[PDB]
Amino acid sequence: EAHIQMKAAALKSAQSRLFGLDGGISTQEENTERHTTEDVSPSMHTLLGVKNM
Amino acid sequence: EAHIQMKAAALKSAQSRLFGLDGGISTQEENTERHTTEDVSPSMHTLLGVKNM
Repeated sequence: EAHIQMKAAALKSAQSRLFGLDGGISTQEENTERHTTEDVSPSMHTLLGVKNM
Repeated sequence: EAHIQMKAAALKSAQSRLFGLDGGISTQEENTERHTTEDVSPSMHTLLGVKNM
């Protein structure tokens, strides 16, 4: 009885977690898009439908 | 995908020309006109209707 009470008092209410933080860090997608000197910006190739006035 | 992006970036917007400068250089007409000692000038034969005063 003493050992059981000691074990119960030591363990308390310790929740058991089956997993931790996943090791897969990359949550985005690889950017396979090309970059060329013809681009108007590092994020865009052309401004196709844009109309100035 | 990597090969397609590489090809697209390398080709860019290269316009394809079906023709180059034409090899036919002579754009004028052959001068079949004669030249004679009777001519008043290398470019003219007579001054027919010219009236002096």
